[PDB]
Amino acid sequence: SAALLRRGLELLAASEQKLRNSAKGKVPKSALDEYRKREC
Amino acid sequence: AILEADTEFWFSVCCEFSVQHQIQSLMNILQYLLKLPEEEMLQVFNVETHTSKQLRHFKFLSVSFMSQLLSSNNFLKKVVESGGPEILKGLEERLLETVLGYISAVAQSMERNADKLTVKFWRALLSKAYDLLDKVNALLPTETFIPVIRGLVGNPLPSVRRKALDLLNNKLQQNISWKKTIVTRFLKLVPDLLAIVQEQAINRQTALYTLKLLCKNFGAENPDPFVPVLNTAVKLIAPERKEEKNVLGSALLCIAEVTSTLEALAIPQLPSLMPSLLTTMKNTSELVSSEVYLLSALAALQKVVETLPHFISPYLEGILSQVI
Repeated sequence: SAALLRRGLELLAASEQKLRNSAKGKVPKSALDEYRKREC
Repeated sequence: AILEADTEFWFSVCCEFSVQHQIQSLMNILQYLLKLPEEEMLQVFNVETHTSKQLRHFKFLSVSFMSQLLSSNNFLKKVVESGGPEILKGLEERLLETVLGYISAVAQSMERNADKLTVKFWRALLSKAYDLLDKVNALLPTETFIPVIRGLVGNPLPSVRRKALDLLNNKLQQNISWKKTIVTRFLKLVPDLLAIVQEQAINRQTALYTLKLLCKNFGAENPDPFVPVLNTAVKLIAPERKEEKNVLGSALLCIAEVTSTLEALAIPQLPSLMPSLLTTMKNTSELVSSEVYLLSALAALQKVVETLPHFISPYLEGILSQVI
C-alpha cells in the first residue's frame, strides 16, 4: 500500500487500443446532455 | 456488417419497451452470464451442442450489446421522452451493485488463469465490463450519484466499496468547480468516510485519500465540517494504539492537509496532537524501511510548523532534538 502514500505526497505537493483493468481514471461525460446537445 | 444491422434490430426490439423493463432485463442477463458453466438452472443457451468458443463469443457479444444499448440513440431518446433521469429511482443503485459484482466475479475468474489463449479473451471481457461500468455512470447525474455512492459504501462486499471509492475519487479529481448545493451534498459523506476509516487497510487508506481530496477541493470555503476529521486523525496517530504503517502515513498526510486548512481551529487539539507526532517520527527514524514514511512525517512537521508557527513553544526543545 506504499503506492497510495505516494499520491498523498503528490497531493500535498500541489498544496504548497488499451484494455482497461481498473475503475480509477477519467470521468465519463454525461450522455443525456450529449444527446440533447445535437439531435434535439 | 451483420453486427450493425442485427444490433440495430435488437435496439429497436429493446427500445419498444420502457426503460424499467430494459434495465431489469439487463440485470437478469448479467445474472445469467454469472451462472454459466464456463466450460436447478433455467437452460436457455445450449452448452451441450455449442462449442466452448461459441459460449465465449456468446458472453463477448452479450457484454458488447449491453454497452452498445446503453450508448444507443434509441435508448436515450426513450429516456428523454419518458421524462429524464427521475424515472430511474432505485434501479440505478441496484444496477451499480450488479455491475460491480459481475465485474469483480469475472476479474476473480480471470485471476484463475488456465493459460492457453483464454487469457486474452478474459482481458477483453474485463475491458468491456469496465466499458459497461463507464457507460452506466454516464447516465447518472451528479446529484443522484451521492446517495447511490453512499449505498455502495454500505455494501458488505469489500471490492464493491473500493470501486465506489475509486469512482468518488475520480469525480472529485476532475478540477471542475461545483454548485453550492452539490458541495453541501459532498459534505454529507464525511461521517460515513470517518466510519469507514475508523476492514481491509486499503479501504481505510482510500477513505483517508477521499478525505484529503475533499479537504483540498472544498476545505478553504467550508472549513467547519472538517473539524471532527482532524480529531479522528489524532486518535489514529496516538502511539498507544498500533496502526498499519501505510495508513499511519496517510493519517499524517491528512493531519497536515487539515491543519493547513484549519489554521486556527486546530489550536485546541495541538496539546494532544503534538506529543504523539514526535514519538512516531522517532520510531520512523529508527526504521530504515522506506523514504515515504519519513517524508510523510517531515511533511506533517513542515505543515504544522508553517501554518501554526507560534504555539509549539512548550514542545520547542523536543523538535530541536528531532531536527538533529
